[PDB]
Amino acid sequence: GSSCPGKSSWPHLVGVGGSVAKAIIERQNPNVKAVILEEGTPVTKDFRCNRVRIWVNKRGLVVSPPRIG
Repeated sequence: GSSCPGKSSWPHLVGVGGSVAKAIIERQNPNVKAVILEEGTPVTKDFRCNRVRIWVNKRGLVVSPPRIG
């Protein structure tokens, strides 16, 4: 698939706290939810362009994938 409606990719919210990153996904794409799980959280396999799955790396940072799937 290509880029769905709404922000298709974020800048660099990594290290900005899952909170700030989440606010960006909402203010960047009101049609996508901002999720925040630790890199490894057993979640579903299919990704939705309406859900920016942000994750946090044990390194103590927020790895927010600046690209929706």
